[PDB]
Amino acid sequence: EKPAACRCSRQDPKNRVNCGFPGITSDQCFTSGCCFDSQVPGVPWCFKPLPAQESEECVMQVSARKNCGYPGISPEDCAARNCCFSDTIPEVPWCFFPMSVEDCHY
Repeated sequence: EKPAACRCSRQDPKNRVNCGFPGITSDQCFTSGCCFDSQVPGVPWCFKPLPAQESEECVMQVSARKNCGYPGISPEDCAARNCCFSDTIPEVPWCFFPMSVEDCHY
């Protein structure tokens, strides 16, 4: 397995949750469909990803979607000349800015 780097590196500042085991390495953590950072000492190094779209372009939790477009806009038209459009989760900004990074890692 292997999701992405933004799904690990750009995870969350303290999730108090893990998706691996104490003493892991990484690959084995990235092969279990889980992510691994460790960057944060003490907290859970091995955790889960942060998917939010069928395309590794959005990626973001209910809060990282800022709020590009409007909750009144629709699909197609959104991505038309707006930003990401993940309505998968109602009650949030579907039209949000793109990760616009790529400086993520494992």
